[PDB]
Amino acid sequence: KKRVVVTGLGAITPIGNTLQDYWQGLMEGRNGIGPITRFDASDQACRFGGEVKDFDATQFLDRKEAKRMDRFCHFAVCASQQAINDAKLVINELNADEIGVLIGTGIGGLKVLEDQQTILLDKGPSRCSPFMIPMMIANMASGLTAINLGAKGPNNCTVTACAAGSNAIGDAFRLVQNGYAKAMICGGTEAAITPLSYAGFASARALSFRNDDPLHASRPFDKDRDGFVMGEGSGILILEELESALARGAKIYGEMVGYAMTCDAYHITAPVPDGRGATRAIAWALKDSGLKPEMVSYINAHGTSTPANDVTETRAIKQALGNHAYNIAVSSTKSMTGHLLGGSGGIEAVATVMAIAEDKVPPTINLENPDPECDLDYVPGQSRALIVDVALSNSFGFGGHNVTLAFKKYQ
Amino acid sequence: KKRVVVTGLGAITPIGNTLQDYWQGLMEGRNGIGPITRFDASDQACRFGGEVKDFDATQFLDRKEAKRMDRFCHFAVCASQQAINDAKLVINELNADEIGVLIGTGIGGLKVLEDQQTILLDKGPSRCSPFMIPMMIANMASGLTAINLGAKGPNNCTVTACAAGSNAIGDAFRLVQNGYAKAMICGGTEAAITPLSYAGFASARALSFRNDDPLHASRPFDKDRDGFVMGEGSGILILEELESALARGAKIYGEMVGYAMTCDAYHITAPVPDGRGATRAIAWALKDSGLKPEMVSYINAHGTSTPANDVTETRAIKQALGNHAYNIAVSSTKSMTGHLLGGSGGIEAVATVMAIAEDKVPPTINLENPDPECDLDYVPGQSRALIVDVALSNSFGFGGHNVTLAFKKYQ
Repeated sequence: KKRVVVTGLGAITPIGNTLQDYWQGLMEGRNGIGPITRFDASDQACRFGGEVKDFDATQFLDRKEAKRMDRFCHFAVCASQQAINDAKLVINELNADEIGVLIGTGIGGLKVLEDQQTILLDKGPSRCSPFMIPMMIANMASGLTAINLGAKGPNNCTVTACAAGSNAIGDAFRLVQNGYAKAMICGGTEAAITPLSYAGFASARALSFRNDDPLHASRPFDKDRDGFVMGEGSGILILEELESALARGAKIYGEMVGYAMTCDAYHITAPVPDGRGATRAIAWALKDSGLKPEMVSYINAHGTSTPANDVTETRAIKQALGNHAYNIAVSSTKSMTGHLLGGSGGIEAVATVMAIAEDKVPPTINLENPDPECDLDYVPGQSRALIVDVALSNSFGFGGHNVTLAFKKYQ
Repeated sequence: KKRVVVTGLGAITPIGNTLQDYWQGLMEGRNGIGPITRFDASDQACRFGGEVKDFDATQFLDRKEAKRMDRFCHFAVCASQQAINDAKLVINELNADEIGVLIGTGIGGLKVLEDQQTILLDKGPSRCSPFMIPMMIANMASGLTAINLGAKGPNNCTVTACAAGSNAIGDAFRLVQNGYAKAMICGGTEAAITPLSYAGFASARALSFRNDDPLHASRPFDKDRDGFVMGEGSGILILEELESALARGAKIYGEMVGYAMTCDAYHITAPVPDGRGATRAIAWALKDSGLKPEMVSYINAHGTSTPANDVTETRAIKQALGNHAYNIAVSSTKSMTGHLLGGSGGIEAVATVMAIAEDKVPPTINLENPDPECDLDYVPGQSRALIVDVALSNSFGFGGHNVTLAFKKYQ
């Protein structure tokens, strides 16, 4: 198996529109949650979320191209450009065939779907946009990114809800490990802060309804948590075969070493009580990496701030790491960014890789009183200096997908 | 690398609701195209398609469960049950963790999206169904199938438009090859015959507009083709590690041996003129299989019946196989079933595997006068007896995804 290193990172999030701003935000416990402005949410059960602010796609994309793509693609393409520039990776006719793209999303172009359905009902099917399909479908993020960057290698798209970005990075990792690509632009993206998305997640009673105090709604592991807080954005990584990376003197953040996927085959949205699947995902990600649980330094938890997830995940971490679970640092950055759904795995992988390189872990803000069963060190309040030798990123998404990614310092 | 054999097949299509009926239909050149009945298409530019007929999900699924899932999931779960029964694969607590699910789709639960958006606009967001999200998202096919069958292994979902089902099978193939699963229930599904889907594809001028003669609208490689004809359904394969399959005396249709993915990085919906990406996908699928082009016996073409695809694909086959391209059989089963989008790769993989085991290839019906550039043997009119030692299945989907799967007789 080829070794795979992370050579570039890009991010557009509710707390920063660049890698630097995003990381600084995480280090300062920046809060990206606030009242919804992208649409009139006055008639919604949840009226706040984590929106990307001060972002203009036309600053980075050709005007006509930007006009012909949805926001979820704006994020993916722009975050990918960031990653490529960060990596200083030059893509030309000579290496284009060995560089692919794998960007996942959970819902894709919902905005287009809503706008077009509204048109269909009001003006008739003949008035619908001829660009509806190529702007709406989930794989457009990967497709448009490849066209923008000139990547002609494997181009795929994983749609596994909250785990979309993690599965994308994991699958890209395999492509490089198995020699099907020398480099992969991968991660996740989501721009689902829309009336229908909010209506659906609110109806399912999945979203926090703390409209009176949006700044403290997202509180992973806290006893008073009442649902996740949606966010939007994209996180992208450049995974590269070690020899190729070294040959060009690539910047190296760390090495990706493990990936595991399991399924509870229990319930479509509710996690299994004993957290068996999540436990196995963590245990197998470690086995895939040839690492013992005691080697883990930090875990960027899924920690969505829902009653069921946070305690089940804590149980899984404790079952997978044993007593060592109490000797590591765990934190949910969703406390600051909100749950980016398909994009969560992307920006969280970015945060995890940065932690490995910076020896600093982001906090779980808003955590005041954790449930008795959420008794680990969740790095509450402020970021903390810590030697991060091995770090995991968890994604336990709706649909029953349990995914864990493992990274470690490059040596 | 572990060897992977196909031990089970399932299919729900416009020409048959079971593996047996689907194959018999293909062998008889059965036409599954007709006027739309699932909705009033009187105001649509295209008013026909390939619908699944006489299918009642409640005949195979628990009533409450069936009610809580969209048609694209009905197809996936039921076709998967078919495949498992065909394979005689018993899934229990002892092997559940080594059996996963990977079912792709191109659009997922569009029907739910349309019904709910209509409700939102007419009654307000508070009236939207609490089950909107878990019935609409693409990964629900894989998730619900895992729950129904008890599969606790890797559960993923590839959404790459026309290539969704092929990428799903290809990715599942890698999981078994690399030891991450002993068996995988994989394929594709689609149930996008809806007002909005038709409005979008018609607006893009992608669909055939031969409303006066629907039975002969889908005519791959024919000089008078004018767009694809949408179909719905699902095709599922059971991929299994060879030793495990032999140990239980599994039925073996053939061996999966190759998978390749490339990207034109050219246009989001239009194929590159020289068909370079498609050529490389075919060439690399063969290299992945350790097979020379001269070994190919049959190719189940993507052949969507669009002006651009059919000629570009023919060019790609000729560029990849050389003179041998004129000595093989090529056929597009979409001529009979229509283009199932995300489900196309699934039912076409089913047809390809059956061809290997039956030594018979399905025809490209409706083909009367092929363009001068579409000069291969497309098995027009009727099925034909032919020794099928090696067979490929092509999927060149919107988004720039070029995928080729390779199968061969098990020896």
